[PDB]
Amino acid sequence: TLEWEEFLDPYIQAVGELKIKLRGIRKQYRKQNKHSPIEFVTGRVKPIESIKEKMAHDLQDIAGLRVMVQFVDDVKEVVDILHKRQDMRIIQERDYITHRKASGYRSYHVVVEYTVDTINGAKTILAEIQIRTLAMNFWATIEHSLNYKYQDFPDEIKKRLEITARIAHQLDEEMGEIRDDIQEAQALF
Amino acid sequence: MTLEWEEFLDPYIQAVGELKIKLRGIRKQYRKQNKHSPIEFVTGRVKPIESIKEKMARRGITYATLEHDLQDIAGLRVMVQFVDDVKEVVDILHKRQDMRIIQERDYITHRKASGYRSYHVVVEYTVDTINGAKTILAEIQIRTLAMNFWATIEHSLNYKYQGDFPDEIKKRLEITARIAHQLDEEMGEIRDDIQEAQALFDP
Ligand SMILES: [Cl-]
Repeated sequence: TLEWEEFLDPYIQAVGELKIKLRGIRKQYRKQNKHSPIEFVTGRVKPIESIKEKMAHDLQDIAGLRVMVQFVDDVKEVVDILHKRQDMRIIQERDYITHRKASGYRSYHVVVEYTVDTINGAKTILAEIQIRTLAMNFWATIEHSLNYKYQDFPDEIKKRLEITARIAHQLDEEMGEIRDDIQEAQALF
Repeated sequence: MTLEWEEFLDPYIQAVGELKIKLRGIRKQYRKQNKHSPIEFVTGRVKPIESIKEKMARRGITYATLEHDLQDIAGLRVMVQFVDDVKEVVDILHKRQDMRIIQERDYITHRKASGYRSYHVVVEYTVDTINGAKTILAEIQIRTLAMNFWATIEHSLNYKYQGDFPDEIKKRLEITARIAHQLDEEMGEIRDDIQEAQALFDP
C-alpha cells in the first residue's frame, strides 16, 4: 500500500546510498592500485510480507546490504573500514563466519544506525550490512531462492544444503591457504 | 595531471558524485510525494587542475592553504524554475545534517555590475575515504535557467576577453542580461498561478 511505501521510503533511500558508498570503497582501492577487500555489493529492502510475520526499532535488517569479498581474511579489513566511517554508527556485530548457522549459512553481520536526509528532515534508521565471501554468497543466494520457492524443506533437503555449505567453506579455507602459500613462498624463502 | 594531483582531487570527485545524487534525490522526493520539484536540473564538476592553478596565482593561494581558501574545487549547479524558488532550496540545504553551510552569497538581490545573477552556498562536506574521513569545501550555486544561460555564456566569453569585451559583444551581454532578468521578473509576476496549476498534475 501507500502507507507501507511511506514507512519504507527512508530504508529504500538508505540502501541506495549505502550501495553507492560501499561500491566506492572498491573504486578507491583500485584507483590507488591495491587489492580491494570488496568485490561487489548488493542490497534490498525486506519485502512487506517478510517483515509482517517477524514482529512482536530492533528489527535490524529492513535495510540489508551484502558486501562480497574474495577471502575470509578480507572480512575484518571491511569491518575496520566500517568502524572508521563517519556516516554510520556500529550498533551490533555478529560473527556467523567463525560460528555458522545451523543451515550452513556463514556471514559477518554489522548493524548500524544510518541517517538519511529527506525534504522532511533527517531520519535515522537501522541497516544490516552482511559481509561474506564469494563462496558463502554462492551458497546463500541459492539456498535463499530454493527456500522462497518452497514452503519448510524436508529434512533430507535441509541436510544436503548443509553439506554443500560445509564444502563451500572448505573451499574458502583452501583458497585462503593457496593465497597464503603463494605470499609465504616469497616472503620467508 | 600527476599522482599528487590525483590523490588531492579524489575526495572532491567523490564529493561531487555524492552531492549530485543527493541533490537529484531531493527532486525525486518531491515527485514521489506527488509534488512539483523546485529543482529541475542538477549538474556538478571538479575544477580542472589548470583552473585551480590559475585561481591560486590570482588569489595568492599556496598548496598548503588550497583546500581552505578555494571554495569551489567541488562545484554543484542547481537549476530552479523561479527566482523565488532559490530560497526554498536554500531552506532544504539548511535542514541537512550531512553538510554545514558556512557562507551564502546573494547575487540575485545584489546583482553584479555585469548583469550576473546567481546564489552561492558554500558548504563543508565530509567524505568517507579508505584513508579516513576527509572534510572539503563545496560550492552549490542555485540558478534559474535564464540566469544559467546568461552566466555560462558570460563566463565562456570572459575566459577569452577577461573583462575586455569587444563593444559589440558587451552591448549584447548587457541587453541579454536585461532580457534574462526581465524573463524571470515577468514570469515571477504569475508564479502563484503557475504553482497552483502545477500542484494539480505533475507528469
Ligand atoms: Cl539531472
